[PDB]
Amino acid sequence: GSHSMRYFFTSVSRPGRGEPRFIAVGYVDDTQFVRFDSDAASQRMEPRAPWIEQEGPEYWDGETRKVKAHSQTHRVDLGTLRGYYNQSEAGSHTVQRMYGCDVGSDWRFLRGYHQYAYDGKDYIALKEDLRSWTAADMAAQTTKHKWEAAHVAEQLRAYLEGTCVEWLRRYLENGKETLQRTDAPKTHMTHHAVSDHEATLRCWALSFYPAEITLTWQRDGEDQTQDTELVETRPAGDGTFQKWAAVVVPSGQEQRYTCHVQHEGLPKPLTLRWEP
Amino acid sequence: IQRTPKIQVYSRHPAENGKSNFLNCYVSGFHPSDIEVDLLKNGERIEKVEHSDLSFSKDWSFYLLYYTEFTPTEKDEYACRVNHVTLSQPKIVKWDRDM
Amino acid sequence: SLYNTIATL
Repeated sequence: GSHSMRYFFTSVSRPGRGEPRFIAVGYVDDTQFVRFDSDAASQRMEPRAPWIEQEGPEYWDGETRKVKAHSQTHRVDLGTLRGYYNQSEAGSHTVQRMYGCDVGSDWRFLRGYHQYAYDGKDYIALKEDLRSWTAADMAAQTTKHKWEAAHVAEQLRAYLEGTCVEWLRRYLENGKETLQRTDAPKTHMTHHAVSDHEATLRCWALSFYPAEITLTWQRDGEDQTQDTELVETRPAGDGTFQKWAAVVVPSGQEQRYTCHVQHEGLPKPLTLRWEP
Repeated sequence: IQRTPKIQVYSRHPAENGKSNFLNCYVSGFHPSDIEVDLLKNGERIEKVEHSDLSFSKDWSFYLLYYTEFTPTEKDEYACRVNHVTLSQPKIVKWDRDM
Repeated sequence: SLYNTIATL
């Protein structure tokens, strides 16, 4: 199937004393593989998956060098933005940045992206074409004009279409036994009596990867959303994911209801029905 | 500019009394990122709790997983306690094994 | 691998 590499960066200013907190995380698909935390002892980019541990010292030295450069960019950006928005030195503010690349089923470049936010709102982002910028306000508009004249999009596009994809393909191969494996959801249904006359059926999907999944309830072969509840997909902590969907039904009518599970790891969607 | 956390408290594996497991508190949808999350056993903070590295969703809101090993029993009550600038008091969500 | 030439604001 298709694959992505993404890096996420967060910097939070700390007015009372010292420098911003900076946290960077790298993912392949839904697997974290690297991290940097300004509060941690190593002051290095660190491995978070076994398949990245084989990279040699040149790699770790380079990633550490780059990630520190990102940290210092975010530190000056916080100051630039405080000035652009006429804010005082007293309050904490946040920058967030995400970038990376998607490949399709055949490993060719599909999409790239680079987005930046201030205080949890859009600031500036590269357009899908990787050629121009979407600026949310007049501060970001001044950023856009500067970055246009300096050819910032062009240099980012070359990374996103080129070296980003190349590294993604390298990681997919090195990590193949997990990164190129789908884990289909392990599914079951529970039943609970809610009153004398009603019951709750809950359809569980467990231990799946990747995270993307769809759970839907049908009654008499038609989709039902009334009297349902669907929890957001949550990490199990072992690299897989979990989700459930529940429906309240008249006691005795459980057989009319079916839970439908769609996932990349299933050749065909599953249908579950209450059978005890 | 402020978004309150969503909270789910759950075990890694289907819980069986007396068998070692992991207790998870998944906090998501919040901004800004500073947040206090504790796991509690019978009202008391568990010391050996770890968490995931801060990341965020498309809407820029943050998410974190907090977790610890634990061994459920019939009588021990577990919970997650969350404080955040959007909450006037810490919010306690109890662990329910069917959820 | 990280991008090598991030531009500041």
